Amino acid sequence: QFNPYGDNGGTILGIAGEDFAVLAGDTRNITDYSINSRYEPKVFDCGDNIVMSANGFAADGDALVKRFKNSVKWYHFDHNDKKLSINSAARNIQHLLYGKRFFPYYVHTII
Amino acid sequence: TQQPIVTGTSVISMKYDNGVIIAADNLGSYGSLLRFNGVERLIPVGDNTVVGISGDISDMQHIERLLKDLVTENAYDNPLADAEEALEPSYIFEYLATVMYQRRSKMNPLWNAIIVAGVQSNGDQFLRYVNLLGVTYSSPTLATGFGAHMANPLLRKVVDRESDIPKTTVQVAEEAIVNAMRVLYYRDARSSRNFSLAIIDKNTGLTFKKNLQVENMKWDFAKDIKGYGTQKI
Amino acid sequence: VSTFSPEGRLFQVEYSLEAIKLGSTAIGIATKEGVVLGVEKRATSPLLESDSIEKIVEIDRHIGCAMSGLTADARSMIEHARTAAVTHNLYYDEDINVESLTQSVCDLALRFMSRPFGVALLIAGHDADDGYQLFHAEPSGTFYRYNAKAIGSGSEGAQAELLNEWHSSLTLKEAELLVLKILKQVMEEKLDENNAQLSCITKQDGFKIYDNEKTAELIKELKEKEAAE
Amino acid sequence: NYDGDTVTFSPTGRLFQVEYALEAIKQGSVTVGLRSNTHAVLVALKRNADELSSYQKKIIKCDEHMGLSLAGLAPDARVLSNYLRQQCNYSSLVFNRKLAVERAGHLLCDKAQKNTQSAGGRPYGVGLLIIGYDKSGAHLLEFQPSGNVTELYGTAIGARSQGAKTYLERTLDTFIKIDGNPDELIKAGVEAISQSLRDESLTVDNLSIAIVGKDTPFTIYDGEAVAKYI
Amino acid sequence: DRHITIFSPEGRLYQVEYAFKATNQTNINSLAVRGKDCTVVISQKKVPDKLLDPTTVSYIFCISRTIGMVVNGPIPDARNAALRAKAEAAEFRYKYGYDMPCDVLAKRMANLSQIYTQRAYMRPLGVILTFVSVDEELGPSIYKTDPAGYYVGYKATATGPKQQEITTNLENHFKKSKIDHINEESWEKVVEFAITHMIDALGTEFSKNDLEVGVATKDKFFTLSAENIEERLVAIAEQD
Amino acid sequence: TIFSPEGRLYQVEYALESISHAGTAIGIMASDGIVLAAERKVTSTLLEQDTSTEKLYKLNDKIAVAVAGLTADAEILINTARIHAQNYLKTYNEDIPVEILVRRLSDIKQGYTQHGGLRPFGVSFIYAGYDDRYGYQLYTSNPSGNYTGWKAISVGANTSAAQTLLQMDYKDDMKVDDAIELALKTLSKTTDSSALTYDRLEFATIRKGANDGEVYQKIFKPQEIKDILVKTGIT
Amino acid sequence: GYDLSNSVFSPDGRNFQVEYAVKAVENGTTSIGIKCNDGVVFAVEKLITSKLLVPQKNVKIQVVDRHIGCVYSGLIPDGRHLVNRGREEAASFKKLYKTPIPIPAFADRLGQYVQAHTLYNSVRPFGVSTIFGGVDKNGAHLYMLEPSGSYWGYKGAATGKGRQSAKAELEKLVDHHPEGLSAREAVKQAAKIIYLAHEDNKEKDFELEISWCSLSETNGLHKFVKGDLLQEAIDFAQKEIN
Amino acid sequence: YSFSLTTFSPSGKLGQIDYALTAVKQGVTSLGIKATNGVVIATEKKSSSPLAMSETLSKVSLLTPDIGAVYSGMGPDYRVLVDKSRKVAHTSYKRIYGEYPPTKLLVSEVAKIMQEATQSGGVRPFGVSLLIAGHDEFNGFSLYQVDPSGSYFPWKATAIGKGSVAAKTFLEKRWNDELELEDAIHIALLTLKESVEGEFNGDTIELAIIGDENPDLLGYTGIPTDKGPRFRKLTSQEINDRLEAL
Amino acid sequence: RALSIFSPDGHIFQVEYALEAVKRGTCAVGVKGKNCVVLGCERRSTLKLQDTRITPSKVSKIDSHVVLSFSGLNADSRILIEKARVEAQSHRLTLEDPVTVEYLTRYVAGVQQRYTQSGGVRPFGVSTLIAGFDPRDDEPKLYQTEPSGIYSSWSAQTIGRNSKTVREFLEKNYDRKEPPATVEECVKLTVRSLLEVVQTGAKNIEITVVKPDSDIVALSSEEINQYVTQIEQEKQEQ
Ligand SMILES: [Mg+2]
Ligand SMILES: [Mg+2]
Ligand SMILES: [Mg+2]
Ligand SMILES: [Mg+2]
Repeated sequence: QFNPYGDNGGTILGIAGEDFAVLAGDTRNITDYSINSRYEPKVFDCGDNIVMSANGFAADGDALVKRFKNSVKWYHFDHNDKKLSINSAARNIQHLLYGKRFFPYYVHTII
Repeated sequence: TQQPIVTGTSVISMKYDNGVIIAADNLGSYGSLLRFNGVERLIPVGDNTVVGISGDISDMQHIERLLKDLVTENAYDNPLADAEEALEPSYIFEYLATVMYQRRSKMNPLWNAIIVAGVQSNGDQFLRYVNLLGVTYSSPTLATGFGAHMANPLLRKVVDRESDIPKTTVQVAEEAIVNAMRVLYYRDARSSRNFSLAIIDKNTGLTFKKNLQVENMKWDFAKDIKGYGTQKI
Repeated sequence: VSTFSPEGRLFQVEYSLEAIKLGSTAIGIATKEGVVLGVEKRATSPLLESDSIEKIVEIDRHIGCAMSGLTADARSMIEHARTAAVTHNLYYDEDINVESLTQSVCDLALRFMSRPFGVALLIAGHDADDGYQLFHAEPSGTFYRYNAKAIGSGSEGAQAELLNEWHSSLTLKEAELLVLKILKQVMEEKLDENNAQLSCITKQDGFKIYDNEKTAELIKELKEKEAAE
Repeated sequence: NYDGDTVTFSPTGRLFQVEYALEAIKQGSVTVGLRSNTHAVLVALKRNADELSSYQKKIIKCDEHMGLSLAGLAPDARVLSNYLRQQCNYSSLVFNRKLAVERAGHLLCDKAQKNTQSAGGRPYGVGLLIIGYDKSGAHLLEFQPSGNVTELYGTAIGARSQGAKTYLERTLDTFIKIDGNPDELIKAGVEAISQSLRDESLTVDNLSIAIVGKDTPFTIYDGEAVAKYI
Repeated sequence: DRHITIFSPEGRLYQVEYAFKATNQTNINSLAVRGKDCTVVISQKKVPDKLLDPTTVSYIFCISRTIGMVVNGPIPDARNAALRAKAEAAEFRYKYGYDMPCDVLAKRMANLSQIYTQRAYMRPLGVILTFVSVDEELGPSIYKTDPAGYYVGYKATATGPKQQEITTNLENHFKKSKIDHINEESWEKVVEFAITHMIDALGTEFSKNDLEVGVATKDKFFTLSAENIEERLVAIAEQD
Repeated sequence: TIFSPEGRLYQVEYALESISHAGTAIGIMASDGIVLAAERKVTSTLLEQDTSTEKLYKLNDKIAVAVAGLTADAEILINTARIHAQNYLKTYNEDIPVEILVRRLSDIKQGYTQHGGLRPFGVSFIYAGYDDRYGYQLYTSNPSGNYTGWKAISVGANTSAAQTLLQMDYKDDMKVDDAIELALKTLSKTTDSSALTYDRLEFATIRKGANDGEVYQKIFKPQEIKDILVKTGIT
Repeated sequence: GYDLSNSVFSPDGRNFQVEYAVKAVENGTTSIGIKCNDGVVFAVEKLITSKLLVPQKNVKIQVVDRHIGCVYSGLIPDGRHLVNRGREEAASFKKLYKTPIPIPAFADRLGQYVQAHTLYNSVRPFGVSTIFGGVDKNGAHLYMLEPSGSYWGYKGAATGKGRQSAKAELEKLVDHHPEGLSAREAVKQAAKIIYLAHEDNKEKDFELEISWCSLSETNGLHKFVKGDLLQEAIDFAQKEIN
Repeated sequence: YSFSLTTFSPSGKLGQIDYALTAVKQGVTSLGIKATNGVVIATEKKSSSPLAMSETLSKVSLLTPDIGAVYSGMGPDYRVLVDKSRKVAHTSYKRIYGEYPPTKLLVSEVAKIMQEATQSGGVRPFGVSLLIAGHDEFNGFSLYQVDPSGSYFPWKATAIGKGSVAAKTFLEKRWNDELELEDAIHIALLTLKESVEGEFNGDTIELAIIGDENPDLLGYTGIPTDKGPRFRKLTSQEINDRLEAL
Repeated sequence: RALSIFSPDGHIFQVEYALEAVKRGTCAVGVKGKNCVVLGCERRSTLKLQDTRITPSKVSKIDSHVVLSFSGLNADSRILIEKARVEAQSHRLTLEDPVTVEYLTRYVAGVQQRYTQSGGVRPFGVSTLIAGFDPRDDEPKLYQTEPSGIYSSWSAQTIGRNSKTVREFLEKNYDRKEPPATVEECVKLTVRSLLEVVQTGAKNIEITVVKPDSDIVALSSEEINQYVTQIEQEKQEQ
């Protein structure tokens, strides 16, 4: 049978300081016991001073990041160029994820 | 939800200083039966892009058709459909990546692994992989199937990192690719002696080579090998 | 229903606007201390219980609106506005921008249902990016921001009086009196607490409809201020 | 008797409902477009209903490299620019490709066309000026609700458009050469828009400006930011 | 009441009447006759414009291997009827395992026309269709349908502006001959008869480019070339 | 389906008008039963009156209707009424109360009144039925979707004439045989024809048989009408 | 008003909405096609409304698939709608049958679609007349399609305001070249005929556009005539107009 | 076009049904006579030209092996109703009960189809009147007339179209409840002679009977419970035989 | 197909003409006491020989605590009453509370409004009076809806033919300061007001009393006839 999921490895880490935050990732991408790439970034600047990473099944992670970056674009279009606050990003990401509750994005997301 | 029937094996590729090289053999297997020997799995799109495909051949032929339509449609109402608004390697890839991920999302995949090799109009080498799950990645070398396991190790000895690319000439790169193809014919039971290779160079453009053969094969030592342990004659 | 005149206006939209001119007056004034909305009740009879006349409604804590015209047509707009403000809060953990809410109602308006709406709306609110705001939403699907505006049967007269009286430092209390005043002038009946209704939205307290006792006190204060010259 | 619907030709082969839709433009506040080889500019005088009212927004961003100005029914500009946002968005997501301005043109023409051919619907009642910077440089486009689109060095639409269209028709050789100079293209735009004024001296609320170019993403300038151009 | 296919106080359908009028717009006449074991259709061919490619100007259509059709009416409507009948004849074959007979296809197109007669949103087609074949059950066959939804089979028939003259000419040949067909073995002589009787009744002579001929035999319908038509014209020019 | 400036429904008014030309039908409600009588408009010697049915239809075992208006429109509505009865019986294991069936039919008519752009049915009904809640019941419905209940009523041609007579001769404590008589007399004086014969009549009764405890529906045969004509002195 | 709806036949068997559509065509810019010995050439008249139009930029000839040219006079948007549908129709033929669509086949596809819009009173006919063609497996073909859906094959064809001038010129070519005509020649001849036909419209100045599809000059692909060869033809037309 | 094209006028008339009846009025005359052991339906085969083939047109059609129909008014309208009627005899009846419907119920269904065309959106009423003759085990022989309104009624004898008025009259004189079928055929032939103008022979006259069971028209032997069709179209030769003995 | 459209003066004619059918409808009135609401309706005169046992009276129960009366097209009213009854049960089912009278009014008003702006439907030829008591509350309730979908509450109100007249009566006779503190003097005011238009009749006037906690009783011909007598006496005593 076709398995719609895979696992591309990697690991991500986020730390909040008083007036900064870091989000870090390794750049390695793997399938089973092979290396696909030694440099395939998976932490992204999303506009409005938000960084995002969606780690696990890279195909799913990419879809989600794409859909969120696009979310931000349309937020500017629909709300007179307003800056998307990090809490508002979070809630929006909840809805992206939950919309797929019965066929989920296999990723751990940090912003 | 399906199963691959007629199949193609490794597609391998690497970037060198002035472009990218991609190769793939000319076989279409039917399980263990080596059924079709004249199968082109490198698909040129314009004068700047080659798309190399492994996996299910029927799905491959579907992807061919899509790429020909992509060219036709791009020319519609486009005076510069072949200048500035000509199709780029990046565009062809993002198109296929999208399709692949949509098809897996509908539980009906195109049973393939695809490498898109080419040169962008600003001279940048383009090399990126996408498969039946919609997973995509880029590297200075890329290979699918057995190529992943055997060709990558050999090709990475020429280009281990990004900074190695300006150091690598067409001659060195083509030599590495030809050698890896020999190894694959040694160790891949679904491989073939005949293959195709294509170079896309920012100066020379696209050179497409058909009917190559693996040559300079070491078999001679076989005569000395008798039995499986104790047998002397 | 979707026909152009040779002047390039939409018959049904223009006639819709005529229906609005037949409606009770509604006035809004936007200050830096709040935005005031006032309306003319216009009971068709003394037996009608005037407190059952809902022509100023809450949309969200930070957004109110007054209507004028065929007011029955406004239920589905108010509903749509409420849903849109609440949904936005659900999807984004924040208050909808006033302009965005107005745009959404205007979007609904565009959707030519057999005919246009026979009602105009004054949408007043506050938000952090653009402060206090007033909007007029026509059944055309167009909306306009105003420092001050009046809609319904007394509008032409009222708009002129608003032209005179409005300045960019009107206190909220000043503005309330102005609404009462201009309503007193344009209403057929004598303005009292039972046939006129005041409301405001302040950042600190949101949208509040004034109760009759609080409105009466303002009517009284208005009469006394005018009997000086 | 022939102006009932768009599904009807007159005996002389005219479509009156389309012609009448074209008329709604002539009531729209004036707007001007013009381009050199490195930039494209929109200048749109906004109209106010009352002296207490906004001078309604006439410029809508479509992508980082594309946008438009409207004259006529604002709701219709919203339907069409929205469709343009989607179409530009689709080009990015699916092909990683910025949408060609010409290609936007053909898409609008086709959207407008359908509305000139089926019962129950009505032609769009808004004219649009479309600027963009793409892979072949700067571009200005004029859209008419009839579904006709044209590529121009400069133009104007709305009330008394003819004044600015005349000024630009002569200034052609002066502005087409304003390469690498942004502020001087906006100047030329503003200098063009006034040849169609009558009402007054264009004020800090009167004016709306939009620029896109070589290293300039499409940005709208309003108020305090446009003061230096009056 | 004169725009859509509702009844008029006299119980009439003006649109259908007007559709019959349109069938004459091209100012062409056709005729069909039956041989012993063939069926022939002749139609005038008029290429006014010198700019036209004459080979593309035709009003005869191969519907299936065995069935041909000639239309009297404007070409857009004629082609629309040809496509539908082609489509219909292929379907019949797939669903039923034998070739659609000529009269069944006639009946089917008739019923389609009848619908435009009855439903307001569809105008009738301004055409008359003559279907010809050698049927495997019935023999040489001619069936003709009009915009009313009417159809019937004919011994012979004619259609167009001078319909009536051709028809009576033909009735007259049959009164005398006492048979219901052209008693000739080869299709070449049946075509020759058909042309002769069209000459005798239009008061006109034909060159090779003024006609169009379709023949139906057992298991084939074909149209003649200008050259085969010339050979026909030569042979009549030794009788008449 | 539109309003006049006066607040009337064009197509409905015009449908009532259509009905006013249809053969007359009369319903009379007795103490121990109900009579249905109806006059066949347009007859001939050759029209087969034996195996015929055009104005009196069985809906159910406990309910019958008399029709004035377009016969074919009526069959449509009779058929859906028969089905509604059966759905009720399937659902509840009880025969449908007369009112409920009548309300349903009226609702269907009202529909054409208010939406869809289709012409109303050109039909009025008299309903005769029995149920265990209200016993004997007489109802009437017309194209407006309106329904009302009656002690006696008439529909179709000459209702003003027939109505006056019934009002004149009806009494609450009547018996079924008298109602049969009253029905025939009333049709006898409102006929647009020479004299009332058997071949121009349909006749039905609903009676709670004295020997049993259950209700019987009788649709009179041609010979049975002919007979009931002699007794009452119309020969 | 036997004209207030489409699917209505007038009492003389004509369709009144179609015949008004023709008026809109006659009202349009003139365009032509010339069949040559192994190809087809297309040309059109582009009215320079104003100095501000960017020259060579508002292209009006359109390719369908890779081997078919389309040009039209009338309501430009109606022409585009038709070409879009022509393209869907060509894709669906290729997808199913592999071979690119034969010109006769493509002609009937448009025919039928156009004809459909003369059948229902809720749709209006197309306000264009379209000239199109190309090279398929057996020859070059040229067609013209009228708002009724009527189409035929042509040696030469013209539509729009300058149509009779053009039609006369074309007739002179047909008569004086029974032998045939080279793609190269037809290109110049097209340029001439457009210039000549611009006389029935000589108020606004105009820009010329030509395209062609020839077996030996383009391998049987549709291409626009550009630079050198375009200028050569503009020159040839300028010369032989005096 | 989703609204009814047949509406009520202020006089309460339904215009389109009236106009349909007028079209029926212009139609060629057709008749039916019910005997004690049969029913006969008959009409004239108005050849539009002598080149047309008379036989190739069914004016009298078999609906089921025991039910026939004939018409007056618009031929093409009739032809689609015959098709829809045959199909409904199967979908609404034989596929449910494994026997063909009784005459009155088939007639009922046809009437339904015609009523619907009187009321559905975008359509005009059928411009025909049908005479439907048949037999079934429980009702015996019957004859019914169906009109554009969807109204139907049973007749002992009747006639429709052009010369109906006179023919109804002529039948009224000749009909008794004791007629044998051969007598009804003869009477039918007489009535038809009055309405017809030109030639009057077996090739201008179409007649069918609903009579006894015809075992030799069955197609197979073996099942004695099946006896075969009661409907029979008379041949051109069979009509002429009865004409010479006028 | 849009039937309810605007006219140049800004009027929806179909909505307007619907009001005319209400005007043509038999009269209905409601007045609300200190602890009651009373509803009264006149009876028609097209024919008389009817069976009153079975024929639907003019006041419909919606839930056990809410009633609805109407003037206008009888057939249109059934449809609104059905939908109201369905909503009443649906509100209980999802909110575990019966409808407030105001909520049931807003619902019905909404339905009427909806039919003023949908293709292919004509507005309701109906105006309603809707009366009752909120659950666990004693303050009386009375509301009016009209074909446009407007609604509001009334100390007292009348609709239908000659409502013009009877509104005049109530406007001077109903004292807001002193609502008819008895069920009795509430029926009295309701009978007086109907008498002005009815032209004497016991089988003409019908009355229904609604008290708190689902207490709703129809009166009898004779029970009303008692009020008929005492009112015609006190007027003839002057
Ligand atoms: Mg926020
Ligand atoms: Mg029709
Ligand atoms: Mg039509
Ligand atoms: Mg011409």
